[PDB]
Amino acid sequence: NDLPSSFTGYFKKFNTGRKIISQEILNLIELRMRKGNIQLTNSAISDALKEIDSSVLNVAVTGETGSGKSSFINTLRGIGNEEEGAAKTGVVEVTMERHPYKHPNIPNVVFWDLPGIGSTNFPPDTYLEKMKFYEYDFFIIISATRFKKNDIDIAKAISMMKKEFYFVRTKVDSDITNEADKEKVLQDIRLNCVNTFRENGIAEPPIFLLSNKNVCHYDFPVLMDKLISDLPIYKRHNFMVSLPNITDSVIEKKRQFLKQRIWLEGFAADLVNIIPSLTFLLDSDLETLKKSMKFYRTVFGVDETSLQRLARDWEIEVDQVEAMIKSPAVFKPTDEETIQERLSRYIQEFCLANGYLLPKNSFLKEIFYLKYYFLDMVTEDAKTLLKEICLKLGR
Ligand SMILES: Nc1nc2c(ncn2[C@@H]2O[C@H](COP(=O)(O)OP(=O)(O)NP(=O)(O)O)[C@@H](O)[C@H]2O)c(=O)[nH]1
Repeated sequence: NDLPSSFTGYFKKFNTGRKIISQEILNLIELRMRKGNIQLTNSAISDALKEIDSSVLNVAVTGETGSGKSSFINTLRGIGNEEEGAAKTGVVEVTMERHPYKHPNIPNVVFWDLPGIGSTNFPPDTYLEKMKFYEYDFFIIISATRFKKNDIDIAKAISMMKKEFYFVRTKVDSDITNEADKEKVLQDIRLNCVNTFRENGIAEPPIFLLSNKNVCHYDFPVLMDKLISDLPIYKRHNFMVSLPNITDSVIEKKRQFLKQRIWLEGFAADLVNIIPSLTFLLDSDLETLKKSMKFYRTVFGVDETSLQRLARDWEIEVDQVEAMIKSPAVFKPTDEETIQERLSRYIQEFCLANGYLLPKNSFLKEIFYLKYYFLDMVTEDAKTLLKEICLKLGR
């Protein structure tokens, strides 16, 4: 009801698995706001943001040759096996070495292509030392069949390291085009695998069936969703904005994480008692806003580049695509209206639709209502295009 509750209350609308900050740290903050420690209150918030931003993710991807490591690594990086920078390493092995692949627009996220353990005379242990297992947040164990012994021995060596690991069963689509002229045809895969684990002295483990081709029609949505949950809270935000924008819910989950960061930021910069109006912009604020808009656009796959490589796929004109959404106009110069008049209208619209988000007479600075507005605009666009991207399919 008062400010301290308003601050932590904002996070109530996000279930445990989608919080960008821990409930313990949140209470420690509300606590300081109540004890009257402006030092530690702005300090706490500030460190939580620094730790959230500076988080570096390192995903190890392992498995036999042709299991699907390259395509998985590319699918998460949101790029085609052909596109520039794609992890087009079928049977590299011109070096039985570990290969790193950064995320195109979201650095801090790095996938590692690990040479199958069966391509080296290294025992389950020696292998992970050379591969530097200690450098990874989690492991993606990929298998085409129903997993081999090697896969289990790796997991065992990994769990003995307190590290996370996930069993991903790829090529399911390539196993459906052999039973058509889905149903329990999946149970099969789900069974062979479960029988392999029950064959290597381990309880039944979670398994994620999926096709790199049909990027979002199986356990893929559940996996990505699970990776985020299992990640230490502070590591969530950076890996979440990097995931592929496959479903509305994925887009939405991204907005929810980003809404939370805008909130933490607004409070860090200090609340004000003057109603937002943007009567005077300021060049430093305009530059910040321009970067925020650019970032969000990248994250939701609606930036300039992404729109270009979307027109050639529809044989339409870039400008034609841009007209389909609203995010690209915001900073598009016009003789008819100033960027100030426009931004001013944005704030007014926003606050009339959402209120000020805080108790009476307390408001975030103008720049943050704007950042929320841009966030809504950009997520809607993503859902717009994505939607149109689904009509023109192959079925
Ligand atoms: N249908 C289908 N094909 C797939 C899938 N994944 C990989 N493929 C195909 O299988 C081949 C081998 O997969 P690839 O990505 O090279 O796996 P890899 O694990 O990296 N091989 P290596 O272990 O030797 O490095 C490629 O022809 C690719 O087109 C999939 O999920 N569905």
